[PDB]
Amino acid sequence: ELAATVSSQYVSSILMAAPYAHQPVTLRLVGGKPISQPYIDMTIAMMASFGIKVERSAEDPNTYLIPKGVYKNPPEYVVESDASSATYPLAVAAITGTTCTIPNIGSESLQGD
Repeated sequence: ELAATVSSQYVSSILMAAPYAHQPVTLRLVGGKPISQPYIDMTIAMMASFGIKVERSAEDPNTYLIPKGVYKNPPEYVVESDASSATYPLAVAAITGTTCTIPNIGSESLQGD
């Protein structure tokens, strides 16, 4: 268990190394909607891309049910461009009435920005 008001770096580092624990991990977050929720979602979806599906509990959304295994490495993994930095060239296209494409940020993007 952890505090809901935990730093995003701590909770996500545990998540990455949870599958390599001696037995299945159950990560609980005490409190409300945690401050690190977008980074939790990011880490889980990435873990999913590496062949390990973390599941939300029925009881509450702030307990995550983590498996025990080894990451299935994909042949190719594309890292998204910084979504904040991405706003500037998109804004240029918006303000000038021209077009601009960002070929790695899509609708399934992990970033809030």
